[PDB]
Amino acid sequence: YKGISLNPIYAGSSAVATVSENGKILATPVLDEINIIDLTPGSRKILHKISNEDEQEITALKLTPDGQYLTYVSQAQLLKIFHLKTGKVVRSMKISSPSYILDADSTSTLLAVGGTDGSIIVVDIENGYITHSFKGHGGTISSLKFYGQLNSKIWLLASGDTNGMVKVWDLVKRKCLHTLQEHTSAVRGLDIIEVLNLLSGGRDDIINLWDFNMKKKCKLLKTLPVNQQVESCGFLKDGDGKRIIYTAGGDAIFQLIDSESGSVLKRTNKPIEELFIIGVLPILSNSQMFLVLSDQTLQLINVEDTIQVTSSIAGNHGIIADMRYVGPELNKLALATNSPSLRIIPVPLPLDVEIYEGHEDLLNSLDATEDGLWIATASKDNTAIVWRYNENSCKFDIYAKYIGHSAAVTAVGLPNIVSKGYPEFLLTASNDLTIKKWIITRHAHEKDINALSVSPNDSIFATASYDKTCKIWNLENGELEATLANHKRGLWDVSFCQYDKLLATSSGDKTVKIWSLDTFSVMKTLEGHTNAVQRCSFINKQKQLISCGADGLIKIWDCSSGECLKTLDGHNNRLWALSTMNDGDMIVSADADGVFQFWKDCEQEIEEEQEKAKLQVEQEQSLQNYMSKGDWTNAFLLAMTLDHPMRLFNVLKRA
Amino acid sequence: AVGKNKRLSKGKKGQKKRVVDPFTRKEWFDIKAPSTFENRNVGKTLVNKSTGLKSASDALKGRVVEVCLADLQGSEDHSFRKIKLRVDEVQGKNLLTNFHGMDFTTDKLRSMVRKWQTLIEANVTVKTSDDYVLRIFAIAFTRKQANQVKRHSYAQSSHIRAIRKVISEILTKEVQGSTLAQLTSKLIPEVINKEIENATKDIFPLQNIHVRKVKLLKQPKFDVGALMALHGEEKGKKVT
Amino acid sequence: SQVFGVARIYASFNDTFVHVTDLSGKETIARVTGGMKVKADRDESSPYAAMLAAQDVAAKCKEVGITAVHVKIRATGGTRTKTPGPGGQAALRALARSGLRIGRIEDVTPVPSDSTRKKGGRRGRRL
Amino acid sequence: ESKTVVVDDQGKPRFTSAKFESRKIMVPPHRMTPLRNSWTKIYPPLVEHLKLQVRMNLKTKSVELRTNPKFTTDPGALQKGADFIKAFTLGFDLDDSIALLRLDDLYIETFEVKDVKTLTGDHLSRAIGRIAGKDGKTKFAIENATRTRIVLADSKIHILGGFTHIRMARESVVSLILGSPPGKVYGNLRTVASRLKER
Amino acid sequence: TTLPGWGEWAGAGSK
Amino acid sequence: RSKPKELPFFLQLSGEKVGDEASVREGIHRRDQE
Repeated sequence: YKGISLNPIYAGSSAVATVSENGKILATPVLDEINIIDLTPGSRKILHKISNEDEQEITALKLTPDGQYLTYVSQAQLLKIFHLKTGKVVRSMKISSPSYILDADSTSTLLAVGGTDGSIIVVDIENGYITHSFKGHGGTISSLKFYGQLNSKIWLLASGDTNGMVKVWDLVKRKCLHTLQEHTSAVRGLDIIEVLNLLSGGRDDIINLWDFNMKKKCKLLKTLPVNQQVESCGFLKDGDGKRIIYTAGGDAIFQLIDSESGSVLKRTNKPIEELFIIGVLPILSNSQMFLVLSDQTLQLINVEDTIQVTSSIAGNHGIIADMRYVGPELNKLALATNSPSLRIIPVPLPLDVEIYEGHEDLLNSLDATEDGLWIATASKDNTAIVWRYNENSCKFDIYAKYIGHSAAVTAVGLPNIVSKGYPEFLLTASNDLTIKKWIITRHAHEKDINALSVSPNDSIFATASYDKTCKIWNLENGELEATLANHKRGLWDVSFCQYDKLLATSSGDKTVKIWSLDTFSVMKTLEGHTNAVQRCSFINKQKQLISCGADGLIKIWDCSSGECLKTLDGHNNRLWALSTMNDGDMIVSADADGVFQFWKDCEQEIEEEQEKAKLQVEQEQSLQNYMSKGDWTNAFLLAMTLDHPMRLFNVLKRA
Repeated sequence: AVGKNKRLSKGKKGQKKRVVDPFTRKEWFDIKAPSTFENRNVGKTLVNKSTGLKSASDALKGRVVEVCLADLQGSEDHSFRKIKLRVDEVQGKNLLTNFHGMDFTTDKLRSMVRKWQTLIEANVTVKTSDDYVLRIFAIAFTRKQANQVKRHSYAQSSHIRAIRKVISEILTKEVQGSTLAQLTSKLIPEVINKEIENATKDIFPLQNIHVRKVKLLKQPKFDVGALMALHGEEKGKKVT
Repeated sequence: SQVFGVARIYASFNDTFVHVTDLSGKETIARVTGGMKVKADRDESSPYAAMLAAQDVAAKCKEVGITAVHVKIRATGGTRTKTPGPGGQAALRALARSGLRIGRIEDVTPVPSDSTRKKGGRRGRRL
Repeated sequence: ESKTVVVDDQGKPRFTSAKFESRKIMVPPHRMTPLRNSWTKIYPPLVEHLKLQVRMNLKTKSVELRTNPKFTTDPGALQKGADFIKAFTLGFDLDDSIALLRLDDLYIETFEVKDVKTLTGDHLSRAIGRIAGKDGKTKFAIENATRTRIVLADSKIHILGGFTHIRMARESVVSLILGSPPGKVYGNLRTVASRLKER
Repeated sequence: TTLPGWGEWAGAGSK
Repeated sequence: RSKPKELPFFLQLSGEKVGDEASVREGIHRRDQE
């Protein structure tokens, strides 16, 4: 089978990705690697991943405003500076202190690192030698800031202490110019603005402004409060007169406020997501911003009381509960993750995500229509919201909503929708036995209900659970038809065979049972797995039934056979989300990891087998006719290609 | 174990994404001992957040810290000693603290335990002049004489009960005569056990006479002014 | 100067808990497990598990920014053994080699003065 | 270091380049007597190969070890010396405590007869005589088999050595405590010594 | 029988 | 056919020679001669 793997981009380590001044570039830390991606409109690709050591994780990394170097500190107290052109590390040297803040100048010659011990260093970039070391304050640094003019002879250095003090140094004098104690918390945001004036964001409430001179002339220009914990801050020239102040603060709120007045001028949005904006990557020339967010996401922003976001990209789809196919074109993918938003990805490189937040808790379960436009997302919140998507311009409508029962709706199922697209009913299942069926209500499973299954003819419904029993009933009523009543240790998954008209049960142990809908009996039993199948799926061909597996693998058998046909082992740890496109019969699998794989059979292997056998036949007959006629050159060529030593030696004898 | 052959259970069916940012939402708070100690500035604690000042206050009032007198007073002779305190009041990243209890270390107790002598314990129950209900555990050992030819040093139960009564009298008298901070100052230079030693000097030669443990049982009503006094007012910064 | 942590190390017979807390034991800094460290069921009491655990919690401790630490081991206690383990010694060596400034080591194991009957029986508990 | 900026091409600036720790360990006097007796060979392995300051307060019956930062930059050495003195004070011999200093994977386990199976008085006496064997012969057999070292106190039993070695020795001595006859002990002993010699 | 040790700090640094 | 014919203090042992079969299952001089 062909298999296409997609990997998590911004995963694992909590180190902010860096870009250059151009937007066609980015570099993310996964748990041990820094994967660098060229970010073009459309042609977003990957250059290369760097694989220094899987033991240590990258503490921090920095990419200069030109795509020329990557300077990164791993877990060990040492920096590695990396040439981007050659794709090779330039230098590496230790620092004896875990660094956390890396500030490069706009010019690509000078960089500074600062960590926890209090001492920081400024180092040259083109030659990795420390220009000078500042002992700094007696506190863990939280932010750095430069003042880079291209043609001048003075550069500045502001430190953000964990204490409420900024130490502005000289660099051509290597002298602490001023020490301004104003905050009560760590200075997370820093900014140096041209005349001098100064800005400093302390995480408690504060955005300080300082009138400043190289001499002793420094006082408080102003101080600004924000209704959040400020994570980063700075200036923007839009509004040349009222030089606006941008503030990326904890509740994922990126405000634009005035310098002259304390009033806000422009907020972005109030996210239902309770996600910390882990920073902003400004451009300040393209009026573009990259709001990097603790759900490993980035927000393209254009700047001129809400901000219309320019774009949204993900860098991770970490833990995925379920995969679904969206669109009559079947190109979008519904991602039921452990996040309170259905994630839409496209089927193909960094793929932008489309997040739909309908509830505040994670998507417990998912179902969708074969004909596209209707979705049903059930949360760990007690809601089960049924959605219109429209195959035109990407609208998401959550007009349909079920308050349901008073428990976590662990499952939602739909057999068929009317041609009006008017949802008739949904079957909602919970962690407890508050299972019901809600139009646009039974009690069977003592243990937790594990799975649903829809009969495609809108006839019957079968449900697996942990108490080794599945229930089959009529869809229109709540009257129970029958019970599959037995297994060893539980049941994980059920699936209806429509062209075969059967039932499949991934059990709680390492096996699967096939049930005839006629006899209500064990039609077949399938073994061969190790720990937990958790997903028994029907192939589009309705012969090669698939089982995923929590050991991290895939194993497939013909339904009529009972012997496992093939086995794929792409994922590492587990395997949770499993789906299949039918028109192109493509198996799609997602583990607990952020890695993913497409799969598809091809009979071209059989075609090529026929062709190579044909070619063997033809050249064999050519060799035999040569053994008749002569042309011992061509005969010997054929004998070498055929590895026929007797005939070859005969050719040599004749020659 | 999280191995691939670790057999799956119910367990991590539904989990979450590590986005809480605990060490950024948390806040360090320096606790500080009463004025009876040398190094009052010892130890900073982390408050979970800052939006709930109420939560900060109740958590810091529920904090029961412990320290040793060695690191408290710079004299590492009192490494075996250990006390518990509790932050009673807060003031702008600085937290007033007050005494709560006392004990030794188990290895000290074990080393003091020997095989050829008798251990006596006194467990008195008392209330101070500061109305702090308290329970005191003290211990001592039956040493031998310099002239002792005997392998052991064992005394009569009459001596045991007499010395017990003597000790408990000493404790009750001294505590009822004392207040809380006065008891702490008495507690510091081990003078009380020396007093008991000079009292029991006529009955029997003893050794390793030590107050083992202190148990706060009840505390009286709240007095922030008294706490500020025993520890040793504030304007703002004109934010605009 | 320095800032101190509370390195409570439970040395279980078939497990290792390396939990660090802040002052008063309330702000729980980190917590880790031997089997989680090395994903095996025999090796949940492994000195190697102790090594990797101490390295990782030292990484977290230097991450939050705590430099010095008082470390308090604790055995099983109860009616069981009250002597900490070779996993505890391994973890102690590994954290000392991690280099967090050790202020003071303690063995705070819950010792019964006078307990109840154990689950052993009249002939013995194990083997 | 003087301070002057060099403006390179493209206006780029150019510069040029510019704790003790201690541990304390008590000692009981019955262990202090051979400590005083053979103190002379104790410090030469450590002060020379580990560079660790030693003091011994006979006033406090303890030994102090201080790492100097310039004289010593070795993280686990103070810890290793602490393990060394712990093993000796627990009752192990000088050479095996030095062996613990040579290696780093030598580990100690102590346990009690009342922790495994509580016994009383003369039953405990007969059990100690059993687990000792005639003139420590069985103890020597265990030590030679598991390549472990054993210290037999009143109830505290200390076993030094490798992890699975002291594990096997623990299983064996648990059998002895529970009442195993020494012949079947010897059978299992040569069995486990056979597989351990084969590995 | 002069014993570094019991008397004062016996170490590689000083005495 | 005629040429004539003819300790460290801190030892280094591995997890099989010592009993660290945990590290064995998790397993992960000619230069000096030259």
